[PDB]
Formats: sequence, structure tokens, C-alpha cells
Amino acid sequence: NALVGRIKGVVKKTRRPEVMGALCALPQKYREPVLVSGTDGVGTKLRLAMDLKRHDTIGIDLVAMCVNDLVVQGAEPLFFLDYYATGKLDVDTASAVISGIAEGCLQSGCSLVGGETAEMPGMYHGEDYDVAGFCVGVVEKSEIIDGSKVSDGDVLIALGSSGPHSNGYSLVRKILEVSGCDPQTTELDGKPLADHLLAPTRIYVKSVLELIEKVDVHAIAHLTGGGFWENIPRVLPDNTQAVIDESSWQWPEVFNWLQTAGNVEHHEMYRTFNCGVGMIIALPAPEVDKALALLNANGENAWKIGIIKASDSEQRVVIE
Amino acid sequence: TSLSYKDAGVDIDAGNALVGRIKGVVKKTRRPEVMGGLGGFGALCALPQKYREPVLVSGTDGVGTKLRLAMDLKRHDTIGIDLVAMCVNDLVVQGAEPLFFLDYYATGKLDVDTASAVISGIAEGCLQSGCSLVGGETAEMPGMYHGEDYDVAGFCVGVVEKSEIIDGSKVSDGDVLIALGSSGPHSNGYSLVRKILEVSGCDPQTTELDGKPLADHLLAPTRIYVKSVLELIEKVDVHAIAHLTGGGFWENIPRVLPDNTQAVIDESSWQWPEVFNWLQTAGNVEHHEMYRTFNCGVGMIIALPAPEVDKALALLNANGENAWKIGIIKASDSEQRVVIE
Repeated sequence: NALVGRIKGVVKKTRRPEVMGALCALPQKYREPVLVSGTDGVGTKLRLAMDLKRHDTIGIDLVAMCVNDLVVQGAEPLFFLDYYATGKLDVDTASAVISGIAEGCLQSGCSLVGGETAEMPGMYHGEDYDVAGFCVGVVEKSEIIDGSKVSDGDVLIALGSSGPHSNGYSLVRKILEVSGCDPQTTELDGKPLADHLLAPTRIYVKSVLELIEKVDVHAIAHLTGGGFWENIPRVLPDNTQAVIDESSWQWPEVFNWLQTAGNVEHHEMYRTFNCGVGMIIALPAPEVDKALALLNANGENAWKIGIIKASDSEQRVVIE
Repeated sequence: TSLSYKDAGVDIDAGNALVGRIKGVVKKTRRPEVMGGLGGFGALCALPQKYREPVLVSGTDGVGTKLRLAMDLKRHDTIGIDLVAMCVNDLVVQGAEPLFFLDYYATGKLDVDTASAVISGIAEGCLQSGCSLVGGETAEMPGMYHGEDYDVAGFCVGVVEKSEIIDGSKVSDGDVLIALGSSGPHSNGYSLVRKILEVSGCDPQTTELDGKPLADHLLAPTRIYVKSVLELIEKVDVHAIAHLTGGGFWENIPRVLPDNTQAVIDESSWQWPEVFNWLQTAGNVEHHEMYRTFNCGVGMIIALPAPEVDKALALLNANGENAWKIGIIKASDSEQRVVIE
């Protein structure tokens, strides 16, 4: 009860006109609407936020991972739900998480329409909590980005990340342990290391939806678990190879610190971390100049990162 | 020494291994509206052609207290049915047809065997509900979950025609209440169940109730009423539907009745299933608390006009439901909203 009064405003303020067991009509502009759905958790980044006593942006991470996966196929995020599971309910901690979820929903354009807080005393020790996220998007059936248009000669455009986002934090915590440094004390390019590590995942919803309306996008890859090696081939047709130009961008410094402090090898960095790339967009070469101009002028860090070539190689991604 | 995700890591491939094993069981739930996605970034499902103004009905849930007892007795083939049943039975309350379902599975180290049995129960619940299991997430957080503990959360999406949303405004003085029998406690009242089991020193596996061990009665999967309720709305003017969950008769029945209306329950119209008689005796529970904690054999209550009762009962009983007239609706002259006589 002490929580529902502190979070009834976030459900009210994120409300879309379509919102009426939560009720939400479909946006009127869709003639043949197709529902796109997904669920997620924040991951090991929860443990780092707990160790740091910083829960103010965990809810942004939760929404971002959901909504970024929806917009990959061209879907407009419609509504969001979360399942807050904990041992003993720390009202201040849950309020900070829900505030972050509300911020993520507002940036995504979707409404926080439902949720639940469950208390499992014997399963969570301390003040631990686990939050599941759930989001539903709508895409026009004819406008689904199914990746079937990815062809030889397409150019790859990368969108910069705000940091590690919400993947690879199991390795982050191991690197911090073996280095023994204090993340709040260790300064890194003028900011504490903890700020680099806890930075909320960037939400690409509005910029991608603006892009699809103006240029012809063939596919989009959200770089999450498994980094480049696992996520890029998910959008590649058979007999195609993605060639990444490693010189086209510099890693944000947090990834250099992680590599050095953990002695992490080249392939492992591109598997565990996004290394500064949140998303990769495949599109035909004549569309690149328009795409880069739109993205960089509308709040993104976009650059030409590579190309797609026809190839029967079993190594679907090359980072040279 | 070069640090890798194998020094700790969540083991994404174990989650990928789980999806590889249960891929066939999940495929069997696929509706015609389901479309293959790009690379699993999101699940694609079209809207059913039936709906001219579709309104999406969504909800999340967990089994919570029943999960504790299910793993304390080390039987987890039906808790996935409970997770789906709680979602989909709530959707049909407003008239929504369940469309698709997603689950969030979290544990310390992924036991692929235990997870596959839970997912198979979720898929089974989706088959009974007519919805598809179209996605999920498996999270490996070794430091947060100790022992063999796991947590599972469900998310469901249903569709309802906008002009047909059931909000209880059609409830009238004189509406007859039909009840749908439950399969047991379903998924509510289980902190009291665990307390009664403790204070009585009862091992529910070696305690026989009517020939079956008490654990079978306590852990019976929640009955799914989707297909019976959707047919009822199709063939009968349904005014309201009460889903008896947490809070029992006293809390859930008024939640669907409009203001200045009262439900009068005829207690002689049914006998409590024996699992509730056992819990009442072993816990010395007041009957008023029984109606507060447990559904006492009544999973759902439908309000509808008196002329349509015979057709409704014939339809429901033809689907295998345990249906009977449980009470009536009358104007509450600033009185209590639920009365059990």
C-alpha cells in the first residue's frame, strides 16, 4: 500500500490515449497490425547496482532491453509490465526501480499499464530483488523488418552505446574483484568508474522509428548477450558475411579499462561486451548518407561500421 | 591468466540449450495468427480477424506461495499450468480471448531438466487456453538464488472487442449467480496451507485423503476456464465474472459488482471439497476465514439473467465444468456486498 500510492502517478503519467487486466486499444494508423512482444531481466547488473547502492536507473535498463528488441522489427512500443519479486519489500528500493521504469517508458512512448510485487521470504536473502519486464509493440504487417532484404553490398551503420548497457556484468564483477579498486574512487576520463559501469542502457526507440520512416532499412541488430558474434548473424541471410571495420570507431574508455584490468582477449571482448555499439543497421549503400545525417542530427552517435558481402564462410562475422 | 565469461558468467548457452530442447513442445502451442520473427528479437502475432475494434488485455502473475510448497514436495510438472491458469482466467473476466503468453524463468544455476518440466507445464496450460507460448527469458543469477530455488513469472495478452468489454455495468437486481467448481485451492491461500501443515506436523505425502495423498489435493493444477467462459459469452448474455483468487468470496465478488448491488450466496448449493474440510480441521480455521483465504470449491462465479440459467448450465456442464446455481444478485441498500447463507 505504501508503494502503490508512490507509484500510481507513474502509471498515470505514462498513459497513452489508447489506454482504457489493463486495457489498451491499438493505434488507429495501423490497418493490419501485428503484435510484437518480448520479456527480459536486467541481469547481473542488478548485483552491481546493489553493491553500489544505486538503483535509480535499473528500471531504465529493464525497459530499454525490452523496447530495443521490439523496434528491431519496426514495432512501436505500446505498453509495458513488470514483475517485482523480492524477499522483504524495501519500499524505497522498489520506488526507485519503478521510477526508472517510468523514465524508460516515457522515452519509449509506451505506457506502464500493469505490474505486480511478490514477496518470497525464503528464496531471496537480504534485500535482493529480481524484476521481470514485458513489453508489447505494434508494427504494420507490410512494414515488418524480416531481414529478407539484406543483400550483398549493404552497408552497416552502428549506433553508439551509453556503456556496457546490461550484458557482461558477470565479467565486470570478476574484473573488479581481481583488480581490487574502488569503482566510486577510481576516476576514469573525469568520471568515477562506477558511473561508466552503471550508466543506463540507451533507448533507441524514437531514433529508429524516425529512421525507418525516412530510409529503407533491411535489418537491425541489438547487441546484447553474446555481443557481435552472437547477435549480428541473427539478422543475416544465408551465404552472407558481415565485415566490421574495427578502425571506424574507438571504444569508450570503460571497455579499455575492463580489457586491461581483466587481461581480456580480443574475441572475448566482442562476445561479452558491446564495446561501444548498441545497435547495427543494415541498409543499401545509396541510403547511408541520408541515414547518417538523420541519426547524428537527432541525438545519436552513428557511423559506418562495416559492410555485408556474399560469402559461404561459416564465420558469419569478421572484425578486422 | 585471461579473464573470460567462463570464470563466472550467466552461461547464455545453457539458456540457448533449453530453447533447443523444448522447441518442439513450444511449437505445438502455435496459433494460426503467430508469424515467424526475424531472429527471435520479438514474437510476432497478428490480431484475430474476428475483432473490428480489438482492445488488448494484459496481465502478469506468479504462483508465489504455491511454488514454495511445490518444490518442498519436489513436484513441478503442474506449477506451469498454475502460472498460465492464473493469467488466462483473469483475462476472460473482462471477456478477453487469450492470444499469447510469455514466461520469465530465473534461478541460480540452470537445471535444464527442472526448467523443461516447468516450460512443458506452461505450454500445456497454453494448449488448454487456446493461446500460444511465443517467447520467454531464462536468467541465471547464481548469487541471488540459493540452493535449487527458481522463480517464474508469466505474462499474457488477450483480445476483446471494444463494445464487448465486461465491466459489470450490466449487472441487475435479479441476476442469477452460476458457479464453476474448482480443482482445489488453485493458487491462493498457500501461506495458510503451509502454516496448517506445520502446526499439525503433517507430511502431505504420507497423509491419505480419500485414497490419495494430501499433496495431490493441495498441488492439483488450477482449472482453466477459458474455453467454457468464452463459449458462455458467445451464447449467453454474461453480466459479470468473478475470479475467486486472493481474498476469497469477500474480496473478489464485489470487485465485479456495481455499486448498490449485493451477492447472496446459497451455501447449501454445494459442499466443500474434502481438501478444504481437511485444512479447516487441521488448522482450526473459522469458516469466515475459510471463505476469506480459500475458494472453498468455487473457482469462478458468473452473473447472468435468470431466464438464461438452464442453457448456461447445460453449456458449461457439457464442457466438463462443475456448474450450479450458487446465488442471486439484489440491490444492496448500503449493506454488505457479499452474504453467505
